[PDB]
Amino acid sequence: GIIRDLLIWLEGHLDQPLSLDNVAAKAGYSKWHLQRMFKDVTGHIGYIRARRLSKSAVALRLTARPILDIALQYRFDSQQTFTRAFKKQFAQTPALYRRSPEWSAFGIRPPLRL
DNA sequence: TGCATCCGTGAGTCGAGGGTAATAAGTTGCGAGTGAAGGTTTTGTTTTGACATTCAGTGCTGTC
Repeated sequence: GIIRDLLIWLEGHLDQPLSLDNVAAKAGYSKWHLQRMFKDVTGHIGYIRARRLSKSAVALRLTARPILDIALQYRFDSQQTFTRAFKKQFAQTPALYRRSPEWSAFGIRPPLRL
């Protein structure tokens, strides 16, 4: 029942509030108990990383800002830490992703509309 | 003691519109130097064996 409210706030707050699990522990419950409370609902929450990589991927293709704002806008640690997450997930360079004139759904994790 | 032959000064602030013209040899080599161009070079930038580490994904256990 209760932690429905985490789902689309996370659609809205992968932004300027740097939310970690202890910042996600501000949703009422503990660090370890929110995990399995999210697990049997969804199957897959720390999804957040995907939204961070999905949520950064609105900035590559659909806004004209270059790459250095992107690795620090949507709450990743660094430009290699971004591309470490990028290459584990999308298996590309984002300089080889946005510059390419074609773009399809290989690595971009969907948001949970459960 | 003149005789002239040159030297060197004539106030002070603003406004004023814009400005130059005479004349003239060619032909010939050859050297030093502005470009375009050979893209390769020194320096900006991309991923993988892995481990101390933070951490999130597994179930567990414990309480009120």
